[PDB]
Amino acid sequence: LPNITILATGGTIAAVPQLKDIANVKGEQVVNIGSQDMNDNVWLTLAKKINTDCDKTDGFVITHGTDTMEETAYFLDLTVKCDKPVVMVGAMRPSTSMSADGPFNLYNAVVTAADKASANRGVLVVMNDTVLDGRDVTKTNTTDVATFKSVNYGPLGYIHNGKIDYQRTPARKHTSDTPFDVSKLNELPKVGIVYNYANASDLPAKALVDAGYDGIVSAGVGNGNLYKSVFDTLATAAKTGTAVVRSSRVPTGATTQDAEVDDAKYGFVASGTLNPQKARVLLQLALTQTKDPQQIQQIFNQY
Amino acid sequence: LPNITILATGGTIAVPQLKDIANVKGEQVVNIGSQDMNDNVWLTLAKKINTDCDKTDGFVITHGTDTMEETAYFLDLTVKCDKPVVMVGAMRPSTSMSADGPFNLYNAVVTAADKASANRGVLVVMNDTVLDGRDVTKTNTTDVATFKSVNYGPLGYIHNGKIDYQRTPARKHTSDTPFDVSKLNELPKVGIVYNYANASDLPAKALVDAGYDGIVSAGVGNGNLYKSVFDTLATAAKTGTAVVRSSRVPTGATTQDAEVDDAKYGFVASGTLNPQKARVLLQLALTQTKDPQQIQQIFNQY
Amino acid sequence: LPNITILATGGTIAVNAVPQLKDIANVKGEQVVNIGSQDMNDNVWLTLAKKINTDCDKTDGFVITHGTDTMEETAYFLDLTVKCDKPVVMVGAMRPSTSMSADGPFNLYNAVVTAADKASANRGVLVVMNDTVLDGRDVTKTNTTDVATFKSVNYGPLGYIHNGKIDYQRTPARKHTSDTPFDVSKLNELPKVGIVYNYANASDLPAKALVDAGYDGIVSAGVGNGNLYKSVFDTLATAAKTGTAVVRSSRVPTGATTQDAEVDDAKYGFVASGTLNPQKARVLLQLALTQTKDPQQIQQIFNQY
Amino acid sequence: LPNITILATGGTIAVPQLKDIANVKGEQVVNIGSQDMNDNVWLTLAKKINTDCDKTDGFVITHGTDTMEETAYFLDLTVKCDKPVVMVGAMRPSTSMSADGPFNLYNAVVTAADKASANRGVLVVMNDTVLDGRDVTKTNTTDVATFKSVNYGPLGYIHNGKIDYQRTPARKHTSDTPFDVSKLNELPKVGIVYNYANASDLPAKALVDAGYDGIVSAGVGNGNLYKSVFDTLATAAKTGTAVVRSSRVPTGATTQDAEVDDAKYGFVASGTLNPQKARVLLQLALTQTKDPQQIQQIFNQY
Ligand SMILES: [Zn+2]
Ligand SMILES: [Zn+2]
Ligand SMILES: [Zn+2]
Ligand SMILES: [Zn+2]
Repeated sequence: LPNITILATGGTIAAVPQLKDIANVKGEQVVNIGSQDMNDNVWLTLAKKINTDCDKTDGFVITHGTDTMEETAYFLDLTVKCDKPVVMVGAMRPSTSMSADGPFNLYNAVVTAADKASANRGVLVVMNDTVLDGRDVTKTNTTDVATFKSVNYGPLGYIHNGKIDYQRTPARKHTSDTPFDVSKLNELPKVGIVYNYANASDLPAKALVDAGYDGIVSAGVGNGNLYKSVFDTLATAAKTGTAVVRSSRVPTGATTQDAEVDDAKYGFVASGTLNPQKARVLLQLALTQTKDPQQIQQIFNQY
Repeated sequence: LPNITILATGGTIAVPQLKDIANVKGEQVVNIGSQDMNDNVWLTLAKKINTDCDKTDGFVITHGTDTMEETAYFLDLTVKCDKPVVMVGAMRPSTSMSADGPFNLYNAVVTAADKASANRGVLVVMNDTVLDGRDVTKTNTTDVATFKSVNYGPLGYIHNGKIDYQRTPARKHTSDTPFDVSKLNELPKVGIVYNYANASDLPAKALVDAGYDGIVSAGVGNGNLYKSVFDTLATAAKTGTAVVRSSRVPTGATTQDAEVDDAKYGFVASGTLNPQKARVLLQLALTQTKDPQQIQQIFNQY
Repeated sequence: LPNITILATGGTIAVNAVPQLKDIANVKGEQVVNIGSQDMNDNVWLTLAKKINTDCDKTDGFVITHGTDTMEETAYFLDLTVKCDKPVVMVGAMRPSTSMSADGPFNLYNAVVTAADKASANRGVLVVMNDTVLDGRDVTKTNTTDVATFKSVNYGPLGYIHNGKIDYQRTPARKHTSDTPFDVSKLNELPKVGIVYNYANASDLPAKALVDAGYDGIVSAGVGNGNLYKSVFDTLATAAKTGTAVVRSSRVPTGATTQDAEVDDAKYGFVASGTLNPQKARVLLQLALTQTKDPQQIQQIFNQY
Repeated sequence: LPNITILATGGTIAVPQLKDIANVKGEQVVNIGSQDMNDNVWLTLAKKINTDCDKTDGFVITHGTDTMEETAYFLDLTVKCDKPVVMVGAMRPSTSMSADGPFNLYNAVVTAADKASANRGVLVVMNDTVLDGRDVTKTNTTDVATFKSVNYGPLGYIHNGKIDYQRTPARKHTSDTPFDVSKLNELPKVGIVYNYANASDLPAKALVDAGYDGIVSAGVGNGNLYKSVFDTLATAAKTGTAVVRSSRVPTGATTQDAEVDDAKYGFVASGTLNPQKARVLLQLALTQTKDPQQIQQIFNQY
């Protein structure tokens, strides 16, 4: 039986006797916070730990709060260099609740980490009998146990009675096939998100600029459009070094280049299918290699 | 045939079959892209509709898709006209191949002309579907089918100029609301902050220092808040700023008694209202009251 | 606390099993029949509607535990035939009760929460699954294994349930329960209505087999907008002119089969099913056939219920 | 510019901008509405494409939407041309307002003319989306957005004439299948039966008595069968009829080790293939073997 390390970032999500049949599980408490307080330090802590301990286990499961699991999933998808499977898992209902989803979520997550088929597929989020790539996976509902989906290109496979049927694999480069390497970073570049809406104030953007933020993600309207005020600030900020990425508050679909913004004229980067919090993850990492907008755009076209 | 007024806010989205279903008169109220939509367009639109209500049998409003869902909820809360008021746009240029503009406008005029459309609140008509202004949101960046009522579904479908209504909104709207923008020249200042991992409290701090009357939080999950943002909004609520917890999550309610103690902090949960929607209601509420319980009552009724 | 009856048609998706039940209602369980919902049939339907209608004044609301496979069929039948305006709520489990993270227990709690809520009255028969309150007419099973499978795929849910409280925001427009003229109280049998599938090169033999057996009605799971393959059309067009009511529905999972489509329904006396999928079309067709054989009346019924 | 051949199987769905992306030659193979699609059109199409393969750089097949998902998967299993072959249709009449056909065709020609589109099997391009011929199904009755890959999602999206491909299907297709129809005049006879409450066994018994080679069951839930239909189909299996359990449920798989002991009765489970798609593979499998276990392996692979 394979040896699987369980990395915990909060409390239990489940106690699950059926684990014995699949793997020799070992547990470690890495940090203990709710996922709404996730932060850079924990991301570095996690990636370094998976990367260093990679030869010591047959694979990792990370228990994590569902609220920002999509962010941590994508961060590890760009920075883990361990070829073995790294699977993330949460629960939408308390462990003590009726019909708690945790126990079977943790079981199915271990099934995935123990399956040789899951290697070289990137960081995975396993939820509601579904194997999801860390890039496209997002939380779509505030309460539904089925909440995690890949709303653009879909899941990688499904789990029925302990066996995964794999039928898709993502084209974007992940994990050991990416240039990012955080093993020697104690700090990620400062990147913030600003929302767009009718009559949107430019003060949130002006504040991140006056703080010297390395980059700013715009949660645009429609295909990455910006409210006039916010537009002007970010355009000024771009001309003085600040990287700005046009994402969208719209939950599915890409923010494309050659849309309604002349990104070349202003030095802006389009985020494609990466939603704002995910666009932030790539921009942070991108800023560890380059400040140049055309090169940041190439990166957003590749990862 | 019914008389329908079209009020254009753009932006052209040429359709001769209109004259088969209605007598059409057009007016240009303003001329902007909807990404620059703002409080004054909203006030002009509401007052134009209310003032001209009895001069016509229904309204169609052509409008950029980007903020259509915002304008629709506002009109739905402030229009005092019990004739149909139907919003419509296009996802493709009118000059584009297979432009949705023509048929979208045709179906919009059908809906405004259907007497079964009255008393349904302000409507959005896109991709052969009638959608209530409260739940309707733009779910995709480029798809013609982008507009969906992602929590409670559409009100009706249009086929060959016929609407089969099978649903009606339970929330009170239009003339059943206490908001009367008739004598207003500006709306309470309300901004939106995003939550995410490591989120800076600077964007919230800036709105506070500017004396904003309300802040809506695009929270994570069931309206949860990153620590920095939580600390600043909690202070803001104690020194008079109204704060509403919504969620960046595209579907589902931010519920009271969730993971946050709204009574303790003086917060209001938005329910199924997404952040830009919850901003609309919070503005109009801040014209009636500043007390968190009354605003919450409002967010429970409209 | 409200008195709520649980009527079982199969048995245990999870009262000692779910103790929290005690906090919301006074529950009592009756075992009406014991079959798997894939073998559901007319006799069970007649028994349930008769049972619920007779016992209506002896309780404050019914919950029916049911197999998921045909939950959506029984719900619409009860929706058309129950005259008890008290909450009638169906519930199932996509996961075995002995299984890890079984959905049964919380499904049953939420179903009782719905049956006990005074606001659930006058909504017709409900299906309560995955924290969602769905009307018996539009609800359908969308996925073969997901605990989230039950969705109202055309007009959406009626309300959602969070921490034992329901937020209703919608109510179905089609007449149901006591607003219908269907009365099964004295019926021992239902008109014979079968379903045939359309697909490329489809054989007309299934259709001919129902016609040769004197079937009262045939529902076609057509392609696209209730369209019919050549042979099936030829057969069902003649079936109609002979007195066989035929309803054009569609295999397509969402959307209406519309009148005034590619099919001249008036010419052949076809009826368009609207948003009713084939198995739901059959329900209404059967009931329609207890009142009329006339196509124009049947089309009206399909436009009203 | 690439040479692209458009093969028509029915009327027109509409385009001068084609000239800017490809050299377009058109052939009219048949002319039927796709609801009358049949084994013959399918054989004509496969042979057409396998024979003209070196005569062009890509194929576009204009086709009615009704049975588009069936022809798509048949060609996906039988075409040996590894050049792109893209199928396209329209949900709106070419003469109608906002007809989707023109742009549909434009994007189908873009997809075929893209070198990235090669070696992906047969593709269906509708509503700016590139879908694989196995998983694409028609999900709505009238919506232009109707075609979706309901189990695994699309392969790419089309924006301003460029495809962002981000997925490719696992199952072997085209030249990687053992199916060969170059010399076949007819295909094995497979019917489809529906499951529902109180379901009559008469449809299944008609197919048996005609000595059908195969029967696909549109089952309930996880491929389950009504008592009557079970009995008949268990009987037909023993006497040599290949039966496949599919499901009327529009999403998810019919799995082995479900509520049916498939080995005991000689039944085949169809996985994520819906009934009409199960028929495609069951027919083709029947050109290679009649044995229940061998037919199951084929359903696990293609
Ligand atoms: Zn990935
Ligand atoms: Zn409203
Ligand atoms: Zn009903
Ligand atoms: Zn394929």
